[PDB]
Amino acid sequence: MGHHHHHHSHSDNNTIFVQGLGENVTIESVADYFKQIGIIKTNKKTGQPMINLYTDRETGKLKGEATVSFDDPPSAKAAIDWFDGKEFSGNPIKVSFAT
Repeated sequence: MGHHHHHHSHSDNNTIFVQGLGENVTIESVADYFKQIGIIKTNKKTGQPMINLYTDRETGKLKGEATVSFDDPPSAKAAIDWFDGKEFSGNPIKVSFAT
């Protein structure tokens, strides 16, 4: 690794890493907020949209982070550009790619 990188093109993947959602956050809360941008992936065995909520190790409460798998990478990227710096539930979220 170094200062200059060979893959100069930007890898827009279909899963995003969101921060600062709140201690009160659900899979379907993140899904129903991000749905306005595009279609989010969904596991049918659980019946929930593919979103992994980060829970804290010592406190056992929600950290306010989640990984949101969209069906399309342009939808994943658009959700970042749109929701980065916006309030999820009174909390200003910081949205990035899950990489």
